[PDB]
Amino acid sequence: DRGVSTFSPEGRLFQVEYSLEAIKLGSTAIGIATKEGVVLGVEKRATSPLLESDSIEKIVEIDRHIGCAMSGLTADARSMIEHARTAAVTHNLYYDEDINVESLTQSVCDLALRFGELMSRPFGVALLIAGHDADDGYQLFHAEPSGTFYRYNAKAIGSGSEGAQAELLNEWHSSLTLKEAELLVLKILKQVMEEKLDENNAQLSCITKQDGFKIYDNEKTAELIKELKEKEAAE
Amino acid sequence: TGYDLSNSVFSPDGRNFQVEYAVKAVENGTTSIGIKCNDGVVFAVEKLITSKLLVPQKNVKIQVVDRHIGCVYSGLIPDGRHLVNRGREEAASFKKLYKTPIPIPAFADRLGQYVQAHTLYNSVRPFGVSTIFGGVDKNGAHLYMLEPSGSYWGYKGAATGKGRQSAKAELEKLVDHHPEGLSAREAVKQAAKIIYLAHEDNKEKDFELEISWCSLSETNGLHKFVKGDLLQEAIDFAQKEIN
Amino acid sequence: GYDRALSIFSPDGHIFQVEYALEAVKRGTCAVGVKGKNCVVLGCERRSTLKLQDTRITPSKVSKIDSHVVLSFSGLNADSRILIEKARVEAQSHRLTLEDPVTVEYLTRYVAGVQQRYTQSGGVRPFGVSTLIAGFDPRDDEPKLYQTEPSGIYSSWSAQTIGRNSKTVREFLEKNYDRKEPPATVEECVKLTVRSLLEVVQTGAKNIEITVVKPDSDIVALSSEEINQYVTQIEQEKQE
Amino acid sequence: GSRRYDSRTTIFSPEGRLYQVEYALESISHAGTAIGIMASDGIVLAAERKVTSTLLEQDTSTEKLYKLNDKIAVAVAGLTADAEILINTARIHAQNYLKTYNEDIPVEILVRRLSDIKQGYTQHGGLRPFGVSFIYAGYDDRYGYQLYTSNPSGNYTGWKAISVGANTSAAQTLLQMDYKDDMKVDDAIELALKTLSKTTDSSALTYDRLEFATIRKGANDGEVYQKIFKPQEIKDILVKTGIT
Amino acid sequence: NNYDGDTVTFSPTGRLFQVEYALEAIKQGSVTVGLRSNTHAVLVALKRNADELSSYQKKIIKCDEHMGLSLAGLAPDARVLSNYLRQQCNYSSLVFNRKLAVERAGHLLCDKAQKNTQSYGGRPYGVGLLIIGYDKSGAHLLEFQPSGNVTELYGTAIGARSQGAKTYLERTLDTFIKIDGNPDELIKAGVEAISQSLRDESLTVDNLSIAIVGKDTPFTIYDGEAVAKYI
Amino acid sequence: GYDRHITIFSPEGRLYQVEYAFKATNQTNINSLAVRGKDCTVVISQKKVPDKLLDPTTVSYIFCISRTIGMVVNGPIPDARNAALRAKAEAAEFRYKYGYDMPCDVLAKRMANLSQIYTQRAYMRPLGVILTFVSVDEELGPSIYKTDPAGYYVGYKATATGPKQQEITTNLENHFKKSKIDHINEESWEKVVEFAITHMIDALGTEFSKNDLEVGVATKDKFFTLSAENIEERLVAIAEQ
Amino acid sequence: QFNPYGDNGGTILGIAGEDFAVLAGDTRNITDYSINSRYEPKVFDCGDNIVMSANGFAADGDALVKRFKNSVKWYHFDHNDKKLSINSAARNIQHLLYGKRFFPYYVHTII
Amino acid sequence: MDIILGIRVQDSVILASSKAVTRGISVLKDSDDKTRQLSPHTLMSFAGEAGDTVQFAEYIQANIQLYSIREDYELSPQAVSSFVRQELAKSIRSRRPYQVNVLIGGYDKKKNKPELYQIDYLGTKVELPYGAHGYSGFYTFSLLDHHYRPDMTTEEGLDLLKLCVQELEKRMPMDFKGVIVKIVDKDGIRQVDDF
Amino acid sequence: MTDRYSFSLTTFSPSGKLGQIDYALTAVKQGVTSLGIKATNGVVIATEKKSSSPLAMSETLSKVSLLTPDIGAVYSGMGPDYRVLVDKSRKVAHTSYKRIYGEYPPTKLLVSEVAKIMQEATQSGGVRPFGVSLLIAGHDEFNGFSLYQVDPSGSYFPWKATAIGKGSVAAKTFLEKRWNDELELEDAIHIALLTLKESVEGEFNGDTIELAIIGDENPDLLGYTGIPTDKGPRFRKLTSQEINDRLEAL
Ligand SMILES: [Cl-]
Repeated sequence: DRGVSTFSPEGRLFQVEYSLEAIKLGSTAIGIATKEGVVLGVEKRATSPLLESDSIEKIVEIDRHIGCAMSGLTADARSMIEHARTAAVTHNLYYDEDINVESLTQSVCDLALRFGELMSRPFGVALLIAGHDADDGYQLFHAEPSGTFYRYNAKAIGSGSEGAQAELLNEWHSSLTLKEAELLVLKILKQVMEEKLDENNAQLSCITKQDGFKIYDNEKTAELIKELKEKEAAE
Repeated sequence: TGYDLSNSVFSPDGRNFQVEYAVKAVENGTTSIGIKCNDGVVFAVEKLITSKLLVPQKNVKIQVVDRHIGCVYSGLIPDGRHLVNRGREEAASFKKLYKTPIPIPAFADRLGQYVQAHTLYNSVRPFGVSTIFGGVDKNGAHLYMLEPSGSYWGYKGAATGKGRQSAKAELEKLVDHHPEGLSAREAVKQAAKIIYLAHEDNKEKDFELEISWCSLSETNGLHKFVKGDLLQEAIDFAQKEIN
Repeated sequence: GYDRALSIFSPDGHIFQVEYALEAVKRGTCAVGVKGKNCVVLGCERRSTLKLQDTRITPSKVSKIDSHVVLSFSGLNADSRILIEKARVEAQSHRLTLEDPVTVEYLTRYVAGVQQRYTQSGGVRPFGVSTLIAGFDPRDDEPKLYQTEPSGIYSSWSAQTIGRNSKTVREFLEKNYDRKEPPATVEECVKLTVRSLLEVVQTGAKNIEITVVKPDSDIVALSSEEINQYVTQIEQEKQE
Repeated sequence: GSRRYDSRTTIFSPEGRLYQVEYALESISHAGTAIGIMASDGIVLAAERKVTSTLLEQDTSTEKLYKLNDKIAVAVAGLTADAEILINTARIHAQNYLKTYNEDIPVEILVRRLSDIKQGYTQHGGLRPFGVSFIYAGYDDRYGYQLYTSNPSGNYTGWKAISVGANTSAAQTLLQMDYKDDMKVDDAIELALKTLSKTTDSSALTYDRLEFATIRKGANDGEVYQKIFKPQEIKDILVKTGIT
Repeated sequence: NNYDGDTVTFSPTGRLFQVEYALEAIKQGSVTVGLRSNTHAVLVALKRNADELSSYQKKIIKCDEHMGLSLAGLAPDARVLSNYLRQQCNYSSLVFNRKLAVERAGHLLCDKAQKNTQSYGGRPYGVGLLIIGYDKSGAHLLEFQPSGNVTELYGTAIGARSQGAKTYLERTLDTFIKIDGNPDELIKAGVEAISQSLRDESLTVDNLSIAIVGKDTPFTIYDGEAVAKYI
Repeated sequence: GYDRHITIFSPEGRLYQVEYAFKATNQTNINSLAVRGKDCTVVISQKKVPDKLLDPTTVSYIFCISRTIGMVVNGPIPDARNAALRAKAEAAEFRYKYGYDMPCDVLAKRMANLSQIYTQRAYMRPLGVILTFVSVDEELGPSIYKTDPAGYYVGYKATATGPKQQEITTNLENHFKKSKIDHINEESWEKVVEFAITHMIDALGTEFSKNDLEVGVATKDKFFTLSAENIEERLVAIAEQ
Repeated sequence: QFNPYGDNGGTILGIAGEDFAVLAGDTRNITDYSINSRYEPKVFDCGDNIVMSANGFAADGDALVKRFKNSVKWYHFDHNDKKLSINSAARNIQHLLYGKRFFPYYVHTII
Repeated sequence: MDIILGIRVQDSVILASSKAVTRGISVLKDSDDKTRQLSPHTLMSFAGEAGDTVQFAEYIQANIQLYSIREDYELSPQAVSSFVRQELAKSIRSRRPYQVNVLIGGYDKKKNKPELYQIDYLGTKVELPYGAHGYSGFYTFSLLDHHYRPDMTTEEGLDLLKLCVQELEKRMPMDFKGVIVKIVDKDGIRQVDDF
Repeated sequence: MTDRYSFSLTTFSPSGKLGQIDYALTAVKQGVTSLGIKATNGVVIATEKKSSSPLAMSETLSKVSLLTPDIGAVYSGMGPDYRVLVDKSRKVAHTSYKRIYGEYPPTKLLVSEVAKIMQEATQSGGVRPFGVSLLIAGHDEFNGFSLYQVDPSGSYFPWKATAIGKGSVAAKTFLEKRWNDELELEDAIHIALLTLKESVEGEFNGDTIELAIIGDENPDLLGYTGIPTDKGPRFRKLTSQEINDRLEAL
């Protein structure tokens, strides 16, 4: 075999590159940042109709001001979320304040390369970290198993990512309302998803300064789905 | 086969190919020399000027251990620095326990055992440097050369790097022509000449000369770098001999 | 300490050791979980190439983790004991610190976390086990059924099966289980569970185990005759 | 580094099997056959020694049958050296339990712990598994007489009658044929010897190639006695059933 | 080929392929330039984005009030190494009340990178660094390679197409070295230097990153509208 | 065939790494010889200094382990010095722990045990050296004990090691067949050194100058090496007879 | 027996206004009945518009100030040069002090 | 803490434990239950150092409950008492020992017999017809030596226990705020509410 | 650095063989012949002293070793492996027995401890098995005289008489014809010398043969007097002269 921390001749770490292929097999997750808030949406993708879809938990709270969506080997995310929550709460204990979204993301990304021969392999999951702080406002971050994180105005990860990202390139502008962003996530999710999109196989969420991080009800999302279908038929 | 894929494995000859492969990395490096003299030692090295952008006199390669030992090496420069860092730890613990500064033969074996230890296991790589070093102690002057295998001997003169054969030939002439001995100031001048003569084997890029010395009379038994007037005088002596 | 990274990514983005652990689950005897309106029933296949068995003392396929939660599995039997032991210890530890027994979701989340840890720790192989975890939360009458697998993912199921020929029994459950109307009684739930196993098993003799869990720590295992009555009744309705 | 020479003893095959466990079982299938039969009033342990030499000291010898405590014994099939490591661990475990609870250890508890140790060597540590299969014969006041078996995988099961080692397939068919539930110890003794005699790879079954033991309540009133048979006693029991 | 499985193996010609592959990761990285006079030292870095929706990966990191670096290659490795430099600078201040000499900073990075090239299990760092600073002996510029080799220079550049800027600085050597007591001109020279490494893309406002340290100037970084002056 | 890379058994029950360490023994192309007198133990070894730039005084394969014990090595100098430092440390510790000087045979056993470990443990390679220990033991008298990479060791009446060891061995055998005794029947160590050089000359068929040889001598309460002039004085005595 | 504590005397005083705050302290440093220094400052500017004094045992006082000053430096490094607010400084200093709960800094601290 | 008593009669073990929790010059609680059910037919009462008592009791409870779930079986009172003794015997040579004294009342279902064990913080175990920890024993042992008979009923045992509490309420310096009485027999553990 | 070999070097092959143990037994087969014979009032263990050179002093190399005053050991296979096993065996007799019970271990239990050590070299990380088979002869009060063989696997068997190494197949057959349960110690020594001559090729005398017995207590070899219960070692190494005396009436 070969070392886990081995470089390829092109100057890339084999294991990190291979974990990126695992993330491409994952279910789609989309995030859009606006000046009214950040929206996070995911494809649930139940493997069987007997599986109770509301137990599928791919959008997750880190703190009141920070939320997170995932794609790939979702079991790998549990310890990442556990670290994120502890980092967030610990900072509040040490400094009597909310921790910056970027600082949270950097802390999660410090775990990433702590593998070798520390854990035995990189994480097989990518994270979309969305939040708000007083300094830099509403932010969306894409955290990879390489230990790298980019800030995004909008970002898609998972199987339908490259098609959804191209769509986000056209649709995003700096004046989007929260409602406009919600519909846009639903629209792009419906495009790249295999099965037909409804309130049971897709989930929405947002983070606002006023109300913090909220996962939407299936009733609330269903109305946004109905509002979306009516608007596309209206021209 | 496959005997050369792992360090510390004997080939059917009884050889450790990984060490021999480390020697190839040394042969690829720049030339460095050592000349033993009447009451001390002189070290010199070739510094290839890769670009105009290199700050002259500011990428120092010769290293001091304690206050009386000088070290220079050819090959993988980082590996040489690791060896000197160990040498400094060894010398510090010797002086701590025994008070007196570490004798040169004692210091030579400390490096030797440490380098030899990196040929015992497959979980470490051999050192990619040959190190020329020495100084003055209670028994006078000593010059040593240490190789990747851990092998070292005492030398009248020593050379390693890409121009080692040219430098060795020039060293042998000095030993033959001066049976009684060479003076410290003379050895500095000769060191400059030999580096310039050994530069013929690396003549694409032009170079920068660096010299150091330890002498009982000239430097009071301490390691010092040759700078300014004494350096330029040595450079001029070397320039006159190539033409 | 033995450090080797045994679970690693391959060029196509798969962790083969985790996937090969799923094959061990596929080899294991079939296990099924069905939850009714007021109960959960765990059914388990027992292979009949082993006669001269002593069923009094042979390890049962369904294990009590606490008085209100049970765990069945498919895959390596030896591996399952390690998960069951850890789960039982966590159950008592939870009662000690929180002063309340575990929820079925929590107990599942713990067992699943253990399984995940063995997929990115050096010197260990993943568990060759998938589990069905069923029960009722303290002071709650809503039935709970969860499934875990070697990778570490877990989820809730109205009805689910694991092990060999589980795809056949899953097919059966997918058309015979109505979400709008789950088996209203204990009898209905046991029958649907026995029916589903009879698609795969062989004889309904000493090949099927059935365990019924009801609210407030009410767990009982059915005997041969009790199960045999379901087998006899189902076959007579079939000849039509 | 050392990765080059690692056999990876604790990994899955593409089919989901443990290479080293399977190969250890293959090793055990060449070891001398051992049989356990559980009767209503006792248990029989019978085992065939591996091809004996005439100069072997037979009376002061122990290869197959070992005592764990006064109520529990084991029959061994596989590497003897590996078995003794596990036997000493099992002996200590029994004493730990007795020290803790002031009661003799229940048979299953001892069997589970020994089987858990075997399991560990298949999941972590990078070491080869123990090439041993045990037949456990014992008594406690909960389940009475019990037979168990464990193998290199760390999996254990309970039995009325069972064989390990060589020719288990043929041995099990013969036991399955003549065994019944109301059987007595003296009948079980005969069944055990008859089965070995038919499945043996030797020319004829003799006293010097056998180890034998019984666990009866045939002491005086409500207590259990372990009888590891002496050479002459095996010679007599072999004549009494008419095998020699 | 057969000798690139790990860092602990020499090839038959005496090469360390894992170290060379780490060196390759720097070549794929975005260009960054370093240059100095006798009074100031300047870093200029071209930042890279994932797409038009993403931010531009930050290339410059502050280590102390008098020292900092720019990165090309694996960014997490730069974070580890910069953190180590922050600690070493800090140790020197707390224990000796002494600002860490830029030369010692280079020696410390060399030795930290070296240890990862001689032991089993580890890997070389996959990033190159350009360290600038102002200490008791004036302005300095260092080039760090993950082989362990650290080199003091008047000017240099690393990353993709760094050869263009490196040639330019080699021509401009006599000019920019004497830009003393003038920050904006030294930066202009560095911005013109990095322009020799551009292809199809030009320097925009959220693309350019500049840092400066000097005699009466703490290490400070300029991004966004603060670099519009230099386009 | 990874059984040839580490110290595990081959199908024929051999350890190839141990065997290849034996071949490393002759890499220096030097022959050594040891004999016993009445009062002394003499060891001699060839001294080849090919490079003119070497300081000949630093080129040595004979080591003073303790005041009483000397050791000559056949094999590469790095492994030779490794063995020498360990032997010195072991002999020093023995004296501290047990209150008396470590005997030559006990040190030989100890170094042989260490060598055995490298043949059984995988992470440690064998040292490519053969170690010949000499002394005048206070109990056993003149003593020669020799260690190899297999971890084997034994006492000797006399011994030889190197590429042309067999020629020297038979030469010594034939002398002891003739003399009918276990040692050199000589009073002074000077003449035992002369015997050693004489019989090495006959066996190898070469003449020696003062710089072609290296001599170690063990007497009661001290082991010492000879200078070039001490050897020259010895060479003159042989020539004038 | 060695006593790891001493008393360096002096006194400090803090008052807050509407849009300002003062932190005052005398410059005398003493042991027993002797004066060590007539001018040894113990009120320090720690950056981010925070002034601090740790009065009592001067060695502990200097150590604490030194650690807090360092904490401000790393707060910038780790949180994008964000200004450390006075309330966050206060909470941070609590953890510095309580970290040595069983071998305390022998000082009264005011920021 | 302070007063814990135990009486083994014909068919049951009766434990009586004081209700007071006092700290300084304040009775903080007068309804404290100084007991834990280890298994359906095994009850343990405890007294000693504040904090240590409950921490030890619950730690033992967790272990016995763990054993019960693992083996699907109830340990005998003798087995439980030996486990508890060993834990205390370990504890006494620890850096900080558990300063807890216990009584274990259990009904052995295999023997159909009540059993009472007295164990102190040193790990000193004895099986007794009646037991007490602390200063209580200085009054109750002599009283029970006189009035106790081995063939008494549960009702006779309760009257015998009333006699002990009355004596303690007369001669003890501290107000222990009465006792909670619990009975262990073939049908398990139940509490007497009116005592 | 550090021992990275934390994994087994002996593993099961598909056929079920343990390769390294088999290969260790092959090394034992190449080894010089040694044997043991049990008499009614003693035990004899013997082997050939294969000299590496005539300049070597074969007295300094002991193939037969005292483990306790009543237990001795001989081997076939790799000498260095045997030497370190004797060191460990002597120590374990003290640490795990004499320092606990104030007396020496019985033969079977010391054998059991050596067997354990050899088994661990078959399973532990980064080691090969020992390349030796041992024959251990001894006496203890409650078991009398005994003779055990220990193999590289860690297995041990009690023997009336046996041989191991080079010509073990022929030597075992020879011993089967001669051994009876009434042999006196002197008769067993005689048979041992006869059996060994078949496998020895060159010189056959007291200097090329090594032989020791476990028999009567030797008060003259105790080194002190005054304690009645201490009566001396039952292990005795026969001298070169004592062997030659018996080779005349051969
Ligand atoms: Cl030793």
